[PDB]
Amino acid sequence: NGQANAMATVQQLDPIYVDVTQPSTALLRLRRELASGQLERAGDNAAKVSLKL
Amino acid sequence: KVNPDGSQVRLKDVADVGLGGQDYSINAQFNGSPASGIAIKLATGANALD
Repeated sequence: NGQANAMATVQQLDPIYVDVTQPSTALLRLRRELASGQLERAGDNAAKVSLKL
Repeated sequence: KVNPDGSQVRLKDVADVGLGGQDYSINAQFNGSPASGIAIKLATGANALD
């Protein structure tokens, strides 16, 4: 009862999460550009674009 | 340095790469304007004007 190692595994493939990484320097640079530098905001059309395998 | 989740650090957020001089010890100018030069010595037993 309650052993660590599993005996089998089930998973769902529809949909699929994908988690990417981003350095914090680009995030703070985008924050300092988004409000005082080159002012820009796309909107809900900037929800998501595609990925590459 | 990378990690298996995909996170990475490269040679641009820890250093600034640039094309520069191999040595900064010697530099010269000519009448105030900055200019490099090459100084020729003569081999032993060689003639000068030729």
